[PDB]
Amino acid sequence: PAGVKSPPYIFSPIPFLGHAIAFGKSPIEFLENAYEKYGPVFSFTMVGKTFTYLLGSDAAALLFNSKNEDLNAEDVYSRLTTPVFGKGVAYDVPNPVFLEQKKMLKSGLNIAHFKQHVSIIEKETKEYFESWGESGEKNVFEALSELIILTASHCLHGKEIRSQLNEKVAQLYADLDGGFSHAAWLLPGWLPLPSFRRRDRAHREIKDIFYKAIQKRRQSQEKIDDILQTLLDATYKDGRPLTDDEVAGMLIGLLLAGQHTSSTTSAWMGFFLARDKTLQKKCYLEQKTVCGENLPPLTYDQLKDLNLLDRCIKETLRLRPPIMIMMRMARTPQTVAGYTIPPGHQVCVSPTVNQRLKDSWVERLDFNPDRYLQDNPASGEKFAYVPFGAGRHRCIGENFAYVQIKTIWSTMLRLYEFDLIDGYFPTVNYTTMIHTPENPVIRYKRRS
Amino acid sequence: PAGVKSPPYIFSPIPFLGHAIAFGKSPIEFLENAYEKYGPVFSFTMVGKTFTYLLGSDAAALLFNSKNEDLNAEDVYSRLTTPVFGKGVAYDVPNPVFLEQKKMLKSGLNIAHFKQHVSIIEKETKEYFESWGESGEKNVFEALSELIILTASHCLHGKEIRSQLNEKVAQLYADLDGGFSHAAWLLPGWLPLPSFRRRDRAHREIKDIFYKAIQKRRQSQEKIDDILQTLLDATYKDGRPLTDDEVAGMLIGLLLAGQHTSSTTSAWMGFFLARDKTLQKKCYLEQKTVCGENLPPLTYDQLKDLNLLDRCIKETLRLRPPIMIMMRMARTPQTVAGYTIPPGHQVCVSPTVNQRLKDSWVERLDFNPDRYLQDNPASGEKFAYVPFGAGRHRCIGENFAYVQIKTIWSTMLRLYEFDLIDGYFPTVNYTTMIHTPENPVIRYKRRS
Ligand SMILES: OC[C@H]1O[C@@H]2O[C@H]3[C@H](O)[C@@H](O)[C@@H](O[C@H]4[C@H](O)[C@@H](O)[C@@H](O[C@H]5[C@H](O)[C@@H](O)[C@@H](O[C@H]6[C@H](O)[C@@H](O)[C@@H](O[C@H]7[C@H](O)[C@@H](O)[C@@H](O[C@H]8[C@H](O)[C@@H](O)[C@@H](O[C@H]1[C@H](O)[C@H]2O)O[C@@H]8CO)O[C@@H]7CO)O[C@@H]6CO)O[C@@H]5CO)O[C@@H]4CO)O[C@@H]3CO
Ligand code: HEM
Ligand code: HEM
Repeated sequence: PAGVKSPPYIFSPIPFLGHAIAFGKSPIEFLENAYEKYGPVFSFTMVGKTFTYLLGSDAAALLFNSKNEDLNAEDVYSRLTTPVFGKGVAYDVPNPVFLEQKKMLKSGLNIAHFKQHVSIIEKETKEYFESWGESGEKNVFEALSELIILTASHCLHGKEIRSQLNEKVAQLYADLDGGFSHAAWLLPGWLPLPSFRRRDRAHREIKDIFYKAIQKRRQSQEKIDDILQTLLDATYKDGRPLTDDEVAGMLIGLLLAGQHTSSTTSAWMGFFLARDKTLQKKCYLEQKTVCGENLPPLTYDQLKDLNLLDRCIKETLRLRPPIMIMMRMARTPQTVAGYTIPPGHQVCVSPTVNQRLKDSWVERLDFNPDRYLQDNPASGEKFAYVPFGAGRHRCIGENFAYVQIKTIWSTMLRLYEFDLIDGYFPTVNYTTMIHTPENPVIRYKRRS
Repeated sequence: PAGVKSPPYIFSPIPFLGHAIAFGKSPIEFLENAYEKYGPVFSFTMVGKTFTYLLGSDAAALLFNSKNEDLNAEDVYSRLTTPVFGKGVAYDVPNPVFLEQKKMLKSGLNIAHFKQHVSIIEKETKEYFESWGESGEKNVFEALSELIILTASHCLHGKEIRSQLNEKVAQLYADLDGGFSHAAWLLPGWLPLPSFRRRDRAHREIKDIFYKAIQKRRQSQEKIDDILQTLLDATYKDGRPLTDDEVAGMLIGLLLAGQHTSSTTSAWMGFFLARDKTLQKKCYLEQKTVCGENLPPLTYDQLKDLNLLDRCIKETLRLRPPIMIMMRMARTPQTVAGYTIPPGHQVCVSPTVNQRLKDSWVERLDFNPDRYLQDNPASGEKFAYVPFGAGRHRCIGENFAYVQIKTIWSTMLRLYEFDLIDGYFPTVNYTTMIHTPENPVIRYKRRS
């Protein structure tokens, strides 16, 4: 015991902003260079706050094993940066409660339901891309996100709600999250802020569609077995059932939480595959090898066996995780790689950086889905590959994501063959709140 | 292994000087406050250089056990700050050689010679203070240093040289060291500096008195057994004898090295004793108890048994060591209390601070020579009480010092009884190069 034995602090010559600019410009590069000079654990200032980063699996442990009362999640957010769910749900309530609601939702996303989803997803994907004609050059990112709002609406909300979803309602979801929770690092909690009228309005409006549908279901009670159901049935350790709000709130939250994350990932995979033409063909041939030369309507059980397409996703998520930082506020001193983190610091982990770390991953920057066949830190280490989180803090909708993407990409990979427009592989765009692919226009043509 | 894992660095708002002012104003206080905030090992800037301090016995170890090629002694000095010896001796030569010359000198300061000294010292002390009359108020510091130049000249140089020492020659010794080596911390090596004409002159002049006397001895070779002799006889692991210069150089060096150190200490003890009147009387009664009621001419063997007077010195040296910093330059990385000291840093230890450390010494700031009877860090720990240095780096003339002081103080304690002028206990004066007692005028009267 001595006093100051905290992690090395990187100084900035810019009094308040600190490193906010360098980080804002290119965070992964920033964080890598920092690792090289200061090791696995270090502090620095951005926009008045002190951040302490945990790099590599060993140190990343502290966050992944933490309890929300030592390393706090709600503390990280502003009225603006709070992830959108609803009143009385998620960040609007105490953690223990939020945890319970995630439980309820998790039990909703099960093998039973997934089986129903696969065919819905495939039908939607099939119908959507019909409008793409025989060939052309179009924005896959924009397509994929326009689609995923349909597919995920259907699977997670049920056909009553999905039927009500015209492009006027789709437009309202766009209003809902401008992606702000990804920007929490930049905007500190203390800033004065006006009401976000556009958001609060669309929420009110969308929430109202849910009331109308929670109505219809609670009346005629037939054989409908969807996520919506699971929820209505569910109750707390209370015994108390979910109010109508809670139901809509956590369902809206759920769709959003998965919306951008998925389209990012989907588009990126699309380009990786379009760049390595061999690999693309290969998991197209695996479509026949596994599913059968005639290409039947898709099933959940085939998905379990599309092992290349599975590694292509896994590998996409390694090089392009849609959630770049996981972030918690120190409320009680913590010990990591020798150091003590004083309460006050925002403790952070970067999926992107851990998954790319120069002394763990061979060929760090390479899109090689075969790497998971040899040895790798994915299995080798506890927390080197953590795109969905890890320990106590893992994404509830991990599995649905794999269902949704795999289906969509299969279906897509069937209808079309893809490649880059002029050898142009899309560059990362840090300028959107959630990192998007720069100019994601893709060339496609009918497959044979 | 990570890169930056050096001791905590204390920042200063003054670009070059850094802490030179705060330290210059009151170094012990500075260093204590630093220990409280940063622990036993910490860095800071003074006058362009980086100093790393080792506080407490555990860390102080690194310096005391070091080798001059890892932690360098010559690197610490300027042409100005170099301790004065002579050409071809001490800092003017490589360390191994200097070490050999210290050896030669150490074997000179032995039990045989000490026995001769005691009576010389006592005679000198007796003769000197005769001019003080029956009572008055006079400067003991000025007296003690005027005297010690006589006593130590006699003992260390021999009566040939001591006879030549009139106040014109005494004045030349004053010219020799203005005490500058104590200021090394303040004046860095890189400064442009003119020749120190006054010094170089007095050295030349004093050195010349030595030639005349090395002459006389090397001629008629009779029964004279003094330190001077030991030297002339001595030779290196070479077999090579000491040149005439080397002899004068190391003898001059020797006298100076002990000159100020001793008078500081003597004066301080004088005031400690003058403030605690009980204690003074007590070791005056111990003068009879041990030496005999009639008070014979003093002998070496009685000195060995004046155990209170011995602890009063020991205790004086604890609270007022004349050498405040021991200082070495890192030439190869070193490890202390977890940390790595990069080559470049001036690694430092403070006798004063170690000997006062708040969590080792009970009653830290108290003049209580009895503390060495109970438990204490003096014996308790390896390097808590290190006024003469320790490990490989210990003062060769430690013993002679105890002889000289003990004798002088005995003799003094006999002739007179002392006390403070108006309850005024002299305050430390950091403004002289070597820390002196502020306004060291003392009241004395004949003893009975
Ligand atoms: O003890 C303090 C400090 O010690 C640790 O820092 C270590 C670090 O790991 C190493 O890198 C190295 O430090 C060197 C550093 O790397 C070099 O860059 C350089 O540092 C210079 C800066 O680059 C430069 O910007 C400038 O600093 C100015 C600041 O920009 C400016 O903000 C202000 O300083 C005040 C600060 O505003 C404020 O933060 C406050 O600082 C305290 C911190 O809150 C706190 O983190 C801690 O700092 C530790 C740190 O945790 C360790 O990692 O205590 C701080 C007080 O010490 O107060 C400041 C008031 O001055 O203005 C300054 C200019 O004065 O200059 C510096 C250097 O001149 O050089 C560094 C060494 O030369 O080693 C250390 C080992 O301790
Ligand atoms: C595209 C791949 C996805 C990735 C990489 C991803 C990543 C993450 C991460 C890192 C977390 C935070 C874990 C924590 O700190 O507790 C998280 C939380 C969450 N995920 Fe995902 N996710 C993805 C898709 C989805 C999908 C499809 C859904 C919906 C079915 C979903 C629903 C949620 C919800 C409700 C949370 C909690 C939200 C919060 O606490 O703010 N995710 N996700
Ligand atoms: C009054 C009490 C004294 C104290 C507290 C004291 C303290 C010290 C210290 C701390 C050192 C440095 C040790 C090292 O780093 O190697 C030293 C060196 C030395 N001492 Fe003393 N000393 C005292 C008296 C004397 C006396 C009386 C003599 C002469 C007989 C003497 C001769 C020397 C010499 C020649 C050196 C080496 C000088 C150098 O390396 O610069 N000292 N002393």
